[PDB]
Amino acid sequence: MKVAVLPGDGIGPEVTEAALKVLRALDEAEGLGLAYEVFPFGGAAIDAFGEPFPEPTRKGVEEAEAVLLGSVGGPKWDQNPRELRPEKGLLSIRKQLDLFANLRPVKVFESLSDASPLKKEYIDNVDFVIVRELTGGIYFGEPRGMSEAEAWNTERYSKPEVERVARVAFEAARKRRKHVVSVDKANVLEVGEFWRKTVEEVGRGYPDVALEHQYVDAMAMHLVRSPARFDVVVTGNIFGDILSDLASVLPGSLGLLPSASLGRGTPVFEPVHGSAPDIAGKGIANPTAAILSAAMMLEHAFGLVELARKVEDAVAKALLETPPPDLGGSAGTEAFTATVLRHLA
Amino acid sequence: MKVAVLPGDGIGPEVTEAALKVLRALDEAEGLGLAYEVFPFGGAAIDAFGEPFPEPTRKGVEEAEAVLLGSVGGPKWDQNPRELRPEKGLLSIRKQLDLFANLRPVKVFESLSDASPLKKEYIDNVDFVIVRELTGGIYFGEPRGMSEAEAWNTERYSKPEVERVARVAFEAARKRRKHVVSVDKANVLEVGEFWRKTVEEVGRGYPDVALEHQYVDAMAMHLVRSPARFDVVVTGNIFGDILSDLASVLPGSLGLLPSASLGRGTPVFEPVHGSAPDIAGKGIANPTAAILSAAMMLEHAFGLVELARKVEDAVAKALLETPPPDLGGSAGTEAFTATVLRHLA
Repeated sequence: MKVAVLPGDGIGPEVTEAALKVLRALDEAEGLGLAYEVFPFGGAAIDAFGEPFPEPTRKGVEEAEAVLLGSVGGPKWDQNPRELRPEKGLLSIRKQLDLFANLRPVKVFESLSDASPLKKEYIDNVDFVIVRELTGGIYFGEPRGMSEAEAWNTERYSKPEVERVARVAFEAARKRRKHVVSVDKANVLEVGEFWRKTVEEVGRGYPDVALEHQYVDAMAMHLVRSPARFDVVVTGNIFGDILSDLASVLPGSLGLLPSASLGRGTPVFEPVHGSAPDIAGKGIANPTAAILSAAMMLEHAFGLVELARKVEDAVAKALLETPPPDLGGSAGTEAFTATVLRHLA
Repeated sequence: MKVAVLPGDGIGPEVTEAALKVLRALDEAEGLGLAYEVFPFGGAAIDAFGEPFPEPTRKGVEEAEAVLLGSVGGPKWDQNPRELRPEKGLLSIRKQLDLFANLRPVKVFESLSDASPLKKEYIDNVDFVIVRELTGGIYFGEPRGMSEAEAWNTERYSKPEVERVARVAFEAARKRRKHVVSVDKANVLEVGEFWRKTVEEVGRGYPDVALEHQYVDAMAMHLVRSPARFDVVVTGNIFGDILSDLASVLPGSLGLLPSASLGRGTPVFEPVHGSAPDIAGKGIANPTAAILSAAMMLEHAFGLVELARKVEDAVAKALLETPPPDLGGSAGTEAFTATVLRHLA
C-alpha cells in the first residue's frame, strides 16, 4: 500500500498525522504493507520551494498508489501573484493525475442527530455518496463570452465524459448498497437526454446494481424530504456542485466530511475543510474528516471495503464516546484518535 | 378591480370560488369595485370549445386587470394530441400576456412548524419571495443540439432580460422588507458576471431597498441552514426552478403555496398544486393556496399591500384555528373559508 502523504498547511500536519495513526494500527494488525512518504505541498512549499507543487512532489504523487492530502491555504500567500498561491497547486495535482470524478459522502451519525437542521426522522440512516463529474460541462465548455449586450456559456458533454463518471458510479455502488441514481434535466435540456441514455447504456454492464434517473429539481427536494433513499448519486459538474453543498448541511456539525478525486492517475483523498490556521498547534483540530478520508483510500485506492467500514464504525463509536470540542465535548485530536483506535483493536 | 377568473379543472372550481368569497368580503367592506367574469380554460374548454384556451378567454385575460387561475389537467386529455391537452393552454396564456418573472413565496406559519422537515428554530420567521426569470436562458437558449458523439446547450442572457426580472424584484421588495439577494455563479461563469453587474446597475435606481449577491450553491445551503434571512431572491430560470423546489419543502404541509406570473400583460395568479381530480366535489379541498393567490393579486395587480397582509393573517389565524383534513384537522373548504372571513371582519 504506497501512499504519498502531502499534509499541507495550518491544521493539515496534525489531522493528516491522526489519519496515519489509524492506518499504521490497521497496517500493524492486518499486515497491509503501508509504505508512506511525506512530500511538500502548499503554503509550506511556496515558502520552502518557491511554488505550491514542487517537482519532488509532482513525482511523488505520480508514483504512489494513493495521495493522503491535508489542507492548504493561508492568508500569507494571497497577496503574491496567482501561480504562487496554495490553491493553484490544488488544480495542478488534479490535472496531472487526470482526475475527473469527485466523490463526496454524507452520513449522519446517529449520535450527532440533534445537530442537524432536519428533524431526526429525516436524517436517520442517511448514507449516500454523490459523484460529481469534475472536468466538463458549463464551467469549462465553450463557446463562452460576455458583450455589452449579452453573455453566453455552453453546457457540453461528449459520450466519453459521461461514461467515465458513470463507471466510477457503478463501481462505487458495488462496494456499498448497490443503487445508482443519475441526476439530469432530461425533460427540458438535450445535454440531459444524452447524459440520460449514455448512463443507461453503461448501466447494462453492471447488472448487480440498480439504476434510476431523477431531475435536479426533484433530487434537490428529496435530499431534504427523504435523503436516506439514495446510495450513490452521479451527476454533472454544476449540479454536483450545487447538490453536494445542499447535501453538506444534513450532518449539521460540520467539518466531519471526506472527499476523494478519482480518475486515470493516482486517486487524491482529502478532508473537506481547509487549513484552519487559527487553530494549528493547539491540538484541538477535529480529525474526523482526515480519519474518514483514509477510510476512503482504503475503500477506493486499495479496495479494502471491509476495513473502510470498520474504520467508519470506530469513528462513529468514537464520536459518540468523546465528541471533540467543536461538537460540545472536549476531546482534542489525540484523545479522539485514541478512542478511534481503542475501537478497532 | 377587473379580474378575469379561469377556474380550470378538478378542484379549480371549488378552491377558486373560496378565493372569490374572501375577495367579495373585502370588496363589500372597502368598496374596491371588484368586477369579475368566469371564462373557460383547460380540460373543461377542450371538452366545451375543442381547445384549452379559446378566444373568448384569449380576449378575457387580455382585457382584465388580473387573471385568477385555478388548476387544469386531467388524465382524460393526455391521450389526445399535444395542442389539445390542458397544459398547452398554460404556456399559451404565458406567451400572450408576455409574462417573464414568476414569483413564489414561502412562508412557514408558526402553527404548522412541526410539519416542516427542519427543526423549529430554522423555520421560525421564514417569509421570502423567489422571483425566477421565466423565459430565458438554457431551457430556451441556443445553440443547442445532440449528436452520437456529444450534446450541447447554451445559457444566454441579454442585458434587457436581466433588467426586466431585476425591476420586478426591487419593486417586489419595496412592498415587503426591502432586501433583494440576486443569485448567480459569477465566480465561474460569465453569464453570471453579467447578470451580476446588470442587477447592480438596476439597483441604483431603487435606493430604499438593499442589494446583496450570492452564489447558487451557497444560497442552496442557506435555504436549509438560515432561510429566514432573505426577503426577495431574484435569479435566472434553472436556478429559480431548482431553488424554488428546494424552498417548497420548508413549509412541510404542502399544498399551501401561491404563485404569480408578471410582465407586460395581465398578471396571472394561481395556486401551486394541480387539479387534484380525486377530490373535486367532495368539499375537502384546501383553499389556502387559492386564498393566498388572491392576496398576491391584491398586492401585485392592484398594489393593495395592506389588505394582502391582512388576508395572509386571516389565513394564518384560520390555519391555526381549523386545520384542513390534509393537515390533521377536519375543516373542509367551506368551513375553512369561513374562519378566514370571520377573521377579516
